[PDB]
Amino acid sequence: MRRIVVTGMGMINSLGLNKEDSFLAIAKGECGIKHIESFDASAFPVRIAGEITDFDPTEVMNPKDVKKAGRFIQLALKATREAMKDSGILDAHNRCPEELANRMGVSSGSGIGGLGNIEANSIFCFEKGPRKVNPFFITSALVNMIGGFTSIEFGIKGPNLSSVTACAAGTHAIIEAVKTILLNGADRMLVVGAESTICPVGIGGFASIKALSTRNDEPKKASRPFDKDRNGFVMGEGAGALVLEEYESAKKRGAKIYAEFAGYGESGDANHITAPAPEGEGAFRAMKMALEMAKVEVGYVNAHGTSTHYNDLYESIALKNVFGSKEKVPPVSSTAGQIGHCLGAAGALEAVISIMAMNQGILPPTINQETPDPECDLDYIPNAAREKQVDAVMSNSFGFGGTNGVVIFKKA
Amino acid sequence: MRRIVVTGMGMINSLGLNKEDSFLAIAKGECGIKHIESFDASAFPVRIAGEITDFDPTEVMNPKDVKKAGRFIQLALKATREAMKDSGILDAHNRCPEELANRMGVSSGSGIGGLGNIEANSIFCFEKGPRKVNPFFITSALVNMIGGFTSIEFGIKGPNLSSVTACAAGTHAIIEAVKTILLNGADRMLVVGAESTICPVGIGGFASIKALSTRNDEPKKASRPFDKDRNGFVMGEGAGALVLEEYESAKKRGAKIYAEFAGYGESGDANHITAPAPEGEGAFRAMKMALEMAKVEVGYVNAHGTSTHYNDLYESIALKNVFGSKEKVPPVSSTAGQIGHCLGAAGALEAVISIMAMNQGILPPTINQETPDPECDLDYIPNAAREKQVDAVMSNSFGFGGTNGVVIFKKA
Amino acid sequence: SMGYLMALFEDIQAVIAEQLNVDAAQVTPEAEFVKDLGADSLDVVELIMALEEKFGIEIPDEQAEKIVNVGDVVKYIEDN
Amino acid sequence: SMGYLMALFEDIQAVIAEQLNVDAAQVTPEAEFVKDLGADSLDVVELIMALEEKFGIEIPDEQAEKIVNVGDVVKYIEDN
Ligand SMILES: *P(=O)(O)OCC(C)(C)[C@H](O)C(=O)NCCC(=O)NCCS
Ligand SMILES: *P(=O)(O)OCC(C)(C)[C@H](O)C(=O)NCCC(=O)NCCS
Ligand SMILES: *C(=O)CCCCCCCCC
Ligand SMILES: *C(=O)CCCCCCCCC
Repeated sequence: MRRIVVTGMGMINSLGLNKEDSFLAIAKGECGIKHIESFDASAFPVRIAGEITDFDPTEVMNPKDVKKAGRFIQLALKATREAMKDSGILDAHNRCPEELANRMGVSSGSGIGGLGNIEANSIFCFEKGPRKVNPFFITSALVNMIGGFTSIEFGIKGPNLSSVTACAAGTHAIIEAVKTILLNGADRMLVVGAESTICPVGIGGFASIKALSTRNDEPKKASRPFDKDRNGFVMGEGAGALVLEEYESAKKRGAKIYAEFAGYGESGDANHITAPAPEGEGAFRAMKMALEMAKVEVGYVNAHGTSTHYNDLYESIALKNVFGSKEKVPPVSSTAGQIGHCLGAAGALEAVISIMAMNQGILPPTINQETPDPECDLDYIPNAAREKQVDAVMSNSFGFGGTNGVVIFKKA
Repeated sequence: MRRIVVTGMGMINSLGLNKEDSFLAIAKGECGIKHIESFDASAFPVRIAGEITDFDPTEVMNPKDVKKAGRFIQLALKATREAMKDSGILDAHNRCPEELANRMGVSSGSGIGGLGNIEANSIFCFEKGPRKVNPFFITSALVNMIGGFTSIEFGIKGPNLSSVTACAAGTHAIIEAVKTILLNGADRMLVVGAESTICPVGIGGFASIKALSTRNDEPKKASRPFDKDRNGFVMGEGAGALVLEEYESAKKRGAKIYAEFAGYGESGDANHITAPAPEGEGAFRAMKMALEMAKVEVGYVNAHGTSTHYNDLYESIALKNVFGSKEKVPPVSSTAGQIGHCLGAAGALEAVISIMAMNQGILPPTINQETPDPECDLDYIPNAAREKQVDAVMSNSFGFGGTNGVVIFKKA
Repeated sequence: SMGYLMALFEDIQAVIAEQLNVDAAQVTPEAEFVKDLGADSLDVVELIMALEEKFGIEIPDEQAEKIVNVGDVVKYIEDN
Repeated sequence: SMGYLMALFEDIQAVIAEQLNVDAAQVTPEAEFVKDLGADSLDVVELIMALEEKFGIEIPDEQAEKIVNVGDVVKYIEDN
C-alpha cells in the first residue's frame, strides 16, 4: 500500500553515545556490562548491568528540565535528537518545519519508564508524608512522556502513541508507527524505545524471579545468548530511535534511505505470565506473519536472545520451525551479550543494529560462545562478526504476558 | 476499509459492578465518590476518590492468583469477563474457540498500571533489602499484563497490544484495536482500559501539582465538570471493555451489535507536558479528523471533562471551534462528576457509557452544575438525564504529554 | 519434642495450602509441587519466601533449587 | 539581625536561580517568576517546596498562592 522507509537513526547504550561508536563496538564484540555503580548493590545477589557511564544529561536538555525527566526520557532525547538531526527534517531552529508538523507524529516504547522515580517518591511519601512527593514526579515517570518530551522538543504534532508491551515494547512501537502511516494517519513518525531501570527495586524484581545472571565475578562474560552456560539475562539501559517516512515524501525531500519497511507480525502466547509458549509457538506465528508479509529472503536475524534458559531455547526451536530446518535458518545473532538485554528499548535498539548490519555488510556476533548448547544448534555468528551482504533483516522481540512482535526491513 | 462493530461490552466503576447497574446510576446522576478508605488518607490534603467498595477479586480469579495481579488487572478481568460473556463468543469452557483464537487479539490501556504494587515493593526493598521483593511484583504491575492475564484467561492469541498514553490510554486502546482489524491483523479484538491508583504515592503525586480537588467535606460535590466552582479532578478507579469484530464475521455468527465504529482522530499538542494547548488546538485537530472520518451527524459528545480549570475550558473552546459555534455543538456531558476521572481507564469507560446512551436514547448529565461558567457556555446536559435519540456519539480523551485521541461510534 | 515437631509440620502444611490454594489433604510429605500441587517456578519461589518469613528462616538459593516434594522443605525446617 | 536577614535573602536568591536555571542577578526583589525568570506553574510549586526544605519551613497554601514577585517570597521568609 503506502511504502515506508527509514530516513534517520540514533541510539545510545552501554557501548556508545551514538550509533556509529556503539555499532562499531558491538560488531567488534566488545561488552559494556560492568559492576553496578548507579546505586549501592553491595548487598544484592545481582551486581552487574549494562550501565551507561559516560552519559551527561546536560548535553541533551536544559539543566532546569533535567530534573523533570526520568533517566529513560533523557536517553530518549539523546537518541531522537541524533535520529532527527540525522534525517535532515529539522529547520534552522532544530524544529520540524511548521507545515510538516501536523503530519509527523511519535511512537514511543518502554516497559515501565521511570521506575527509579516511582521508587524514590514512594519512599519519600512513606518516610515523610505526601508533602515530600516531588511535583515533577508523575511527568518524569510516565512511559508516554517519551513522546511528550520529544514532540515538544521537535515540534511534531501528529499521532502521539506509546506502547508498553514489556520486552517487546520497542518493536511494537515500530509496528504502531508503521500502521499509523499505512492508514494515512501520518506521513512521518519518530519511533523511539527507551529504558533505564538499573535501580534497587528493578534489579530486585528480576532477581526474585531468578531471571538475572549472577555471574558477578566476570560481568563481561555473564551475558551469553544460546551458550550452554548461560544463566539469566543482564539488564541493560539505553534508547534507540528511527525516523519512518512515506516513500514519495522521503524522495521528494531528498531524504537518505537506510532501508524500506517490509513486514511485521504480532501475536500472543496466551500461555504463561513469564515463560514462553511450548516450542515458542507464539513467536513462530509472529515470525511467520512477518515473513509472509515481507516476501523477501532474510539474510540476518537479530534474535531477542536475552541469555535466559527458556528464551534462547524456545526462540531457537521457533526459528527452526519457521524457516523449515536448521540449515534454512539465516545467520542469527543476539547482541544482548554486548549491551545487555535492554527490555522495552531492546526492539528499537536492535532494529537500528539490524539495519546498520545490512548497510555495512557486517553481521555482529553473539559473544561469549564457549560451550555449544546441543538444544541451541543454530548458526549464531559465534564470537566474531561475519562480513556478509544481506538484502533483508528480521528482528524479534518477546515480552512478559506472552506478547510477541517481529519486524523485517529490506534493502533500499 | 473493513467494517467494525461492537458486539460485547462491560464495565466496573464506583457506581456499579457491571454496565447495567453502573449506567443506570450514572444516568440517574448518582455519584460514587466517597471518603478514601483503601488507605489511611487522614494526613493527606486530598481524602476523597471514586473508590469501588463492593469489588471482590476472588469472584473473577481463584484465590491463589489474586496475589499475582494488581488491582487494575483484577478490575480488567472483571470487565472483560462481562464483555466476553455478553458477546456470546465463549465456548462451553469460557474460552475463545480454538479455530478463532489466533485471529482474536487484545488491546489494553492504562496510565501507570500497578502503582500500589511498585510502591509497596519499593518500600520493602527500602526497609529489608532486595530479598524482600515479592516474586509476583513485576507481573502484577506492568500495564500490558492486562492483556497478559486476559489473553491467558480467554485463550486469545492474536495481537497483544498495550497503550500507555496517560489519561487518553483507554481511547488509544480502542483505536489501536481498530487499526489492527482495518489492516487485517485480526478479525476481533478485546479492548479494555483499566486503572486503579488510589494509593499514597498516587494521590500525593497529583496533589503535589495541585491537580486534585480538595473539597474533602462533600465528596459528592467535588467533581463538577465545566462548573464555575470546579477546582481539580477527583481520581476514580475502574475498567471498561469492548469486543470489536469485523462486520461480516459478526453477522455470520449472529452477534449482538451495539454500534458500528465510525471514525477516530489522534494528535499531539507539542506544547506543554501537563497544560492543554491554547484554544485546545491539539484536541481540535483530533476531533476534526474523527468527524471527517466518520461522516455522520454526532448527536452526543462525552467530553473528557476532568473538572480542572484548564481542561474543561480548553475542551469547550475546541468543541465550539470544531463544530463552528456554541450553537452548532451537539449536546455534551462529562460523567467524571459521577464516577470521577478514571485516568487511563476513562476512554474505555466513556465509550461504553456513550454507546449505551445511544442504545437507550438516554443522554447522561454533567452533575453538580450550580454556577454557570461564562467561559464554558455549552449545553452540558446539566444535572438531569435527557431523553434524546442520537445516531452517532463522540468520546474525547486527552493526556499528559499533550496526547489526544477521539473516537466516534454510529448506530448499527 | 514430638509435639514441637507436629506443630512445625502443621504450620508448614497450612502455609503451603494457603499459597497454592490447595487443601491440606493433598499436601502429603511425598506430594510434588508441580505434579501433585499444581504449582510452577514462580509459585515455588514465592512459597519458599513465605516459609522463610513464616519461620524467620533463610534458606540458601543453592539448596532451594534442590526441592521436589513437600518432604524436602519439611526436612530442611526440621534441620533448622 | 540585619546581617542574618541579608544571609537569608542571599540563600533564597541562590535557591530560586538554581531551580529556574537563572543567574542570581536576575533574582531582583521586583522579579515576577513567569515574566522575568521564565518559570511556569510547575516550576513555581517545586520552587516553593525547595524553599520549605532549604529553610525547614512550611509556606501555607494561601500565601504561596499570592506569590508573584521574588520579593513576595522574600518578605514571607523575613516575617517567618
Ligand atoms: P518458571 O520456570 O516460569 O521461571 C520463571 C522465569 C522468570 C524464569 C520465566 O519463566 C522466564 O524465563 N521468563 C523470561 C522469558 C524471557 O526470556 N523473556 C524475555 C524478557 S526477559
Ligand atoms: P500549570 O498552570 O500548568 O498547572 C498544572 C496543572 C496540573 C494545573 C495542569 O496544567 C492541568 O491541570 N492540566 C490539564 C488538565 C487536564 O487535561 N487533565 C486531565 C489529565 S490530569
Ligand atoms: C520482558 O518482557 C520482561 C520484563 C519486563 C520489562 C519491563 C521492565 C520493568 C522492570 C521492573
Ligand atoms: C492524565 O493524562 C494524567 C496523567 C495520568 C498518569 C497515570 C496515573 C498515575 C499517576 C499516579
